Amino acid sequence: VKLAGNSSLCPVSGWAPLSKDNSVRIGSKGDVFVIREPFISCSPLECRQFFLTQGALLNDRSPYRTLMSVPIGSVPSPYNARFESIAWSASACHDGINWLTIGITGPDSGAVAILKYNGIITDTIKSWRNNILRTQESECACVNGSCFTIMTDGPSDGQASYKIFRIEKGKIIKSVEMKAPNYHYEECSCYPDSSEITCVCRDNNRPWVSFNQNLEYQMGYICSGVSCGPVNGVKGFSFKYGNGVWIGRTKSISSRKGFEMIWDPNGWTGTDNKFSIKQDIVGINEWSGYSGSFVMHPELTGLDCIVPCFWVELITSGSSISFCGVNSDTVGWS
Amino acid sequence: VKLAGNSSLCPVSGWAPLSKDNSVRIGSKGDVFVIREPFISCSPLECRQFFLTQGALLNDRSPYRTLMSVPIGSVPSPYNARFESIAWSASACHDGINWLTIGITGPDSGAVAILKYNGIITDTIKSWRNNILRTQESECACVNGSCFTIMTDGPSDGQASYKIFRIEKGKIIKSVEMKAPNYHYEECSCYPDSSEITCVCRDNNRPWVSFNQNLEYQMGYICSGVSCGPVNGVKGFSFKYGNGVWIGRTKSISSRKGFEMIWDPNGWTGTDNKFSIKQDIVGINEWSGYSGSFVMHPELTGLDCIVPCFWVELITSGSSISFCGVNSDTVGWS
Amino acid sequence: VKLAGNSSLCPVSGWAPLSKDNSVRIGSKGDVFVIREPFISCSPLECRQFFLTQGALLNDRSPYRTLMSVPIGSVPSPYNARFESIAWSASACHDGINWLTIGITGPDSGAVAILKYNGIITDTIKSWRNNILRTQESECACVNGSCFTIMTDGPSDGQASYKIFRIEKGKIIKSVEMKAPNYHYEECSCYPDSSEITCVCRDNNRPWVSFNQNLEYQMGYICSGVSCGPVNGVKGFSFKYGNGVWIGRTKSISSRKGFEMIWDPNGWTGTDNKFSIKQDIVGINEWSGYSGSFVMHPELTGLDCIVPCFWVELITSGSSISFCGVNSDTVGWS
Amino acid sequence: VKLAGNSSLCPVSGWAPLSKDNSVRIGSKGDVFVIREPFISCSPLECRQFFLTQGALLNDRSPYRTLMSVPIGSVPSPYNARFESIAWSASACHDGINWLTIGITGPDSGAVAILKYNGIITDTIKSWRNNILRTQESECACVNGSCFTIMTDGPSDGQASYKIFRIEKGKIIKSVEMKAPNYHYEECSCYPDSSEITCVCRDNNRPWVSFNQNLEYQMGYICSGVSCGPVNGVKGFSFKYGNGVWIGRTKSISSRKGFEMIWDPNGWTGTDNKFSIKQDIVGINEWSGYSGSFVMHPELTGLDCIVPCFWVELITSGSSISFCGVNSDTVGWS
Ligand SMILES: *[C@@H]1O[C@H](CO)[C@@H](O)[C@H](O)[C@H]1NC(C)=O
Ligand SMILES: *[C@@H]1O[C@H](CO)[C@@H](O)[C@H](O)[C@H]1NC(C)=O
Ligand SMILES: *[C@@H]1O[C@H](CO)[C@@H](O)[C@H](O)[C@H]1NC(C)=O
Ligand SMILES: *[C@@H]1O[C@H](CO)[C@@H](O)[C@H](O)[C@H]1NC(C)=O
Ligand SMILES: *[C@@H]1O[C@H](CO)[C@@H](O)[C@H](O)[C@H]1NC(C)=O
Ligand SMILES: *[C@@H]1O[C@H](CO)[C@@H](O)[C@H](O)[C@H]1NC(C)=O
Ligand SMILES: *[C@@H]1O[C@H](CO)[C@@H](O)[C@H](O)[C@H]1NC(C)=O
Ligand SMILES: *[C@@H]1O[C@H](CO)[C@@H](O)[C@H](O)[C@H]1NC(C)=O
Repeated sequence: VKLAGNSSLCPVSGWAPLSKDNSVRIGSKGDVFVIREPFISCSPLECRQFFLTQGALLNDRSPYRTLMSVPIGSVPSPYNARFESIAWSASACHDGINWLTIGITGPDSGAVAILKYNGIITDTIKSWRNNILRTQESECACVNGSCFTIMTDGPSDGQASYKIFRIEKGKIIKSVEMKAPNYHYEECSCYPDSSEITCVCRDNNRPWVSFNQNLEYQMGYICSGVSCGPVNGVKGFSFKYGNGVWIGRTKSISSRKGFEMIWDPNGWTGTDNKFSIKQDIVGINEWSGYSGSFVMHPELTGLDCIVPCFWVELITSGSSISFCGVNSDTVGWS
Repeated sequence: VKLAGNSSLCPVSGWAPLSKDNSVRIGSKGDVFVIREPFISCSPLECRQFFLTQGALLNDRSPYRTLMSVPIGSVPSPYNARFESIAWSASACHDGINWLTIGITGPDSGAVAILKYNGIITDTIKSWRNNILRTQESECACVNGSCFTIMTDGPSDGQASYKIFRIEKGKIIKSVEMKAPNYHYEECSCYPDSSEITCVCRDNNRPWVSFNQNLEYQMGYICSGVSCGPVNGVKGFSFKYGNGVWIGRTKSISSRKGFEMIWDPNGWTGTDNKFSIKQDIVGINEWSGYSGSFVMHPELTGLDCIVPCFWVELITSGSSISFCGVNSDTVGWS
Repeated sequence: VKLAGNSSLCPVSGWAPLSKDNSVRIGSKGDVFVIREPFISCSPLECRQFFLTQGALLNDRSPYRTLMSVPIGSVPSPYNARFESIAWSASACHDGINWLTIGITGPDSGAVAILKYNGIITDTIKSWRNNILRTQESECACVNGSCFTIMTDGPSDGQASYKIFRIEKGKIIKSVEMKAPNYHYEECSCYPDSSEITCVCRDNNRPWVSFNQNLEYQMGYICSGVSCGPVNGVKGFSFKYGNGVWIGRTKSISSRKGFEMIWDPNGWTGTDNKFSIKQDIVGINEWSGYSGSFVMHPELTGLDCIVPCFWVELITSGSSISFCGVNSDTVGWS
Repeated sequence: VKLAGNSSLCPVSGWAPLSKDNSVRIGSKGDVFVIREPFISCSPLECRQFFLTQGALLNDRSPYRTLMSVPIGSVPSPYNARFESIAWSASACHDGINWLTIGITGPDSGAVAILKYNGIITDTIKSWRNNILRTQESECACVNGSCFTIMTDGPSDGQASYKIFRIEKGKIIKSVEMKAPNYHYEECSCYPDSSEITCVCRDNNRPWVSFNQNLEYQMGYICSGVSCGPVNGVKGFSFKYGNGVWIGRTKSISSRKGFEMIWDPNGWTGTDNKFSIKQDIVGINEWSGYSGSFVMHPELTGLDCIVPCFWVELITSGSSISFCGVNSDTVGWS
């Protein structure tokens, strides 16, 4: 059954915990992979943790980096992981029928993204600008059988070319080049919402792009003080609810420490720095890191809306915690 | 197919052995988890052993405690366990369609129980009295699609608030607060019987509560000398057969050593100390520990009644043995 | 689909190799169980190797001995084995619907055989003569939904009571006590043949018993010089083809070394020591050990007859090799 | 659903990467098999890596060599491998219903190939010339329910007898002896193409044989300078596209180093040394080794043609990389 993704995003009052690997304690004696850049994606039946490896075990870009996956919450061991693809940069999602994965491998000056569908190579995209072809490093968004992704090529400290793609069963059917001067969109975190795709990216405040299934797009910055224009970096995410926005961020402004969720009822379009709700995901005394979003579709949840969820990488990579939104009572987590 | 649980409990003449992990011998060289608070629950297809971990392996409350599970009798290893939830206290059962799990995580003065259904967060209950929100640590009882649980909040040496809940597909639909002065109901072991729920709890003799699907309840103590009112502690269980009762207990009165089953034909309502049958589960020369009950429904057994079963934790935790009732000839086990 | 077992046994011209574990080399570094008394049994879908353990790993009667199993040819490791039952003596077979297992546990002077069906305890048999209740240590034979087994109780150096049982879905429905003075039937290896059960046992030459589904029985010795009456020991097997017999045996008469199959066209009823075909399974320079038979039913093979197969334990236990009959060209194995 | 294999071979413009085990880094600490002679074959649902073992783990002809398999890309560990057969030489393929495997075991002067179908022994072929019976060491080709293989018996430095077989459900139904003086066909790599079988073998330039389903055959050498007659060795492969040929080879002429694919539009029938496309699979500074082909049928890919793929063994054996053809843009791999 093909995923629809016509349903609006579910409203939430707070976030509750979903999963925690506990890999570092297990790998001190047992056999556990040293993982990097993990992300979570969900199918109609199960949620899984995808990660890039180097082939190294704990307590032991390159041609040897591969993409592997395990059931959410399981230890990423050589005896439980399922191979997906070869890549030093990768993304993945499910279209309701099978897994779609995208993996970039090859030369820095000639990288090729190999598109696989259900384990079979179906298509490839070659580096247009010949400068580190790279992708989302997160879940790709599927609406109506077709999946969408954002890919970049060029410099991480200047202006590089961006393209938005529409993929059907592993094939690229429609692509556009964005006209977005002075914008920087790396490591985009995307989710479906009422048949549209909304993405919040890393400006190396947060830029966003949104688009329809014909790849028509609009852009700007999240206006919230937590300018509607631009004001290094870390991957992150934000959810749009009308004019309100949920912004995930660290607690430190000089280091990647702590993590909190802030609800700003007018932050999408307003520039004020007022907010109503602040919940705590990670204490300021603990290291956090990169974060991103993923969703649980109605086909999986049994609900009439799309449930937003997110993950935080606790820094290679040591652990990956994740949370999902609820409309019931939840407390701050240290 | 939704579990019914209208069928009376099966009569038994004695108990026969079902399972034994043998984890300590295997973990001296291999990779085995250090487990705590195990319990057994059964679905229509399989029985599984649930346990709480700390993430530590053998021969190597907290934010890192998780609930995991393995097929009954298997070694609880990092390579075979299936993640369930995050909790320092937890319970679980199957409604005939999917798994329902309840897991309490967060602050001692602000704990939240996260209710999951088929891996998806569906609801949450927040600490009403702000004092160590805690649950059954056993199998929850499902009658007619809906599952029942007993949860407490307050002091373990005084009077705390109790609530009885009815959960449908992960949602709390009906709850009541018990009016039970001078009663103490911790770590309740519950089973379905003829559409009713019967629970025998820890008074820190044995108190019990029983209730219908509208959460109307009655209570008292097991009268058996093995008072109908009250006379520290350990989790345990007891089965009701009209006025007769099967009581599980240790052999020592000063220590948790040995284990025996005693059948008292008039013990539910009578105060005499006479019994007819005594079987031996654990020798007095061996350590025993916490115990509890679980059931095997007709949908699993092919029978016209519910088969009672129980487990004993052999003390963190080293091993978990279990037995089921039979009406055939069985001998004493040392 | 219930197994029929009406089909005669398949004729063979020689034996070809099926499986070999190679566990000793793998367990010198990895995690492998120390196994004892293995045997092979087949379901309509797969063949599996059953074994008894002590819970010990390599290169590290009792209450701790359990029955476990792995897919045929796989290493018997703690991470791949599936629990079956608790026993210091056990047998198993498949009825076409589920697994039936029989496991004897408890006191030497009060042993109970616990009958399980599809993981559920269904019945028990208690020691009639109170002397080491013990079973076949092989595959049990299923004809027409019902499975048959032979169990003994008493001395291994004198006369003990034997019983033949018919089990349906885990329940004992029909049993008989054999009147067999001066016969000794331990560790019987049984197979179905044209709706009848034929068993060749250990006399501690080879005695046999055969019976129908109403448990009517006949007995005698295999007459072959390789007397029709009696002439310590080892478990073994033999196949009946009219008046001809295939006898498995070691090559040494003073030690358990070597293994060969001998085809004697008139050996079932004749006392001569002439044979036509001798194939070699194990060289005389190698240790062999206990052996037994199992079968592959039409529901598994797609054939119109029952294919005979056998296994040899290479001596606790180090390795288990197995072979199946063919009508094509096969050579001697050293 | 029986595989058809009537569809022509898919045209390609270049090769993209599919899989890479990364076993050497994982086995330095964990439990990984020392593998030899790997090959890849695909079923309608999944692709798998088959290999021969000795039973030895990393960092620890014979009667102990077995054939085992794991999902493509997974580490070949004792805890994930699935047993197939006993052999010091073997081949395998899928007919659309089940797995067909062929395994040669026994004496150098009396070897027998045991044919298994779905785990059951169905037939055997005995050494006609009594000189190291040996097979393809690759995927066997299935067209229309029936599978084809090429087997040899005799000297590796002179003239030996060859036979072509047609196998249906594990049975040999049709075989022919080739009349091919001065030809040498060892370790043949075969693929289906438009209902015909085409094989390119090792001459210890490349000889080929092709045949129909009635086992009528034609032969010659690949004419390309990269003579139509003959001009030690290594296993390899080549794909035929009309008069054009894709030839895989190493970069060194004195050692097994590097790997490249060359497209010669007239190389099947022409003797010129001109080519149009050269892609790089392995750098000349890296060791390569044996290579071979396998295919992905329409039943697996969803396409209207057969997709060619190949593997390279990186030298016992350390790693196995594989690639599939695409018609999209792909770059050279170092
Ligand atoms: C969304 O799609 C489903 C499936 O086609 C349809 O039943 C439903 O009416 C649509 N509308 C929404 C937003 O639920
Ligand atoms: C969804 O896909 C179907 C099948 O291609 C198409 O007919 C339908 O119009 C699509 N809907 C949208 C929103 O594009
Ligand atoms: C119990 O429920 C089943 C299923 O609805 C029904 O067939 C049966 O009559 C009921 N009564 C009992 C106690 O068996
Ligand atoms: C069982 O559930 C069904 C469906 O909700 C309901 O109609 C029925 O009355 C329930 N029976 C009981 C015992 O509540
Ligand atoms: C055996 O049983 C099968 C299934 O009932 C039947 O079709 C067949 O005729 C019987 N006879 C034999 C010996 O094949
Ligand atoms: C086989 O079992 C069926 C069902 O019980 C019975 O009707 C039939 O007569 C049995 N046949 C034999 C050989 O007993
Ligand atoms: C190949 O076989 C399929 C299945 O029988 C058939 O539909 C098709 O027309 C045939 N022709 C080709 C070459 O596609
Ligand atoms: C394919 O097999 C079927 C069934 O045996 C047969 O009828 C058909 O003629 C075969 N086709 C070819 C190409 O041999």
